[PDB]
Amino acid sequence: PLIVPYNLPLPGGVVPRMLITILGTVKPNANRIALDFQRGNDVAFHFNPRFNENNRRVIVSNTKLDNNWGREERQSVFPFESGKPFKIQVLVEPDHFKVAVNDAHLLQYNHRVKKLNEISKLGISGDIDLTSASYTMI
Ligand SMILES: OC[C@H]1O[C@@H](O[C@H]2[C@H](O)[C@@H](O)[C@H](O)O[C@@H]2CO)[C@H](O)[C@@H](O)[C@H]1O
Ligand SMILES: [Cl-]
Ligand SMILES: [Cl-]
Ligand SMILES: [Cl-]
Repeated sequence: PLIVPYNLPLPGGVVPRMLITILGTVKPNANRIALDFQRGNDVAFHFNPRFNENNRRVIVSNTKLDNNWGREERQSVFPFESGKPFKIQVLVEPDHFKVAVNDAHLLQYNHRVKKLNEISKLGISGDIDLTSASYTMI
């Protein structure tokens, strides 16, 4: 598999109709996964499945500006399974990131970082075997 943490450059930043596809397998006894869409040191979109927060499974989404985390957005619909293969699809739309897991819509995350062309890398980390990380224009 690919080395984790993995940096996927996004040349010239994100743009509407850009589709990012991550394929991997969750480790057995996973604690977390993280996708970090970055604008320099800022994190425009942090997508963070948590397998055991107070014995609950939750996805936390947030933005980091000037080294400070913002207001969390929490999704209790939790499509990831310890030990099992997954597909994350992130479609950039004009006003949000649109996330599907295993071909099922999961959540939208409204753009807080407005300079889309400056969000020029994606960090992939946490308790996975990473199979592939790629992008295409639809
Ligand atoms: O918000 C994303 C960010 O969360 C940090 O953890 C938070 C935690 O979610 C919150 O419940 C607590 O009150 O504050 C913690 C510290 O900000 C994680 O440390 C970080 O990695 C992100 O995932
Ligand atoms: Cl914020
Ligand atoms: Cl901005
Ligand atoms: Cl690619």
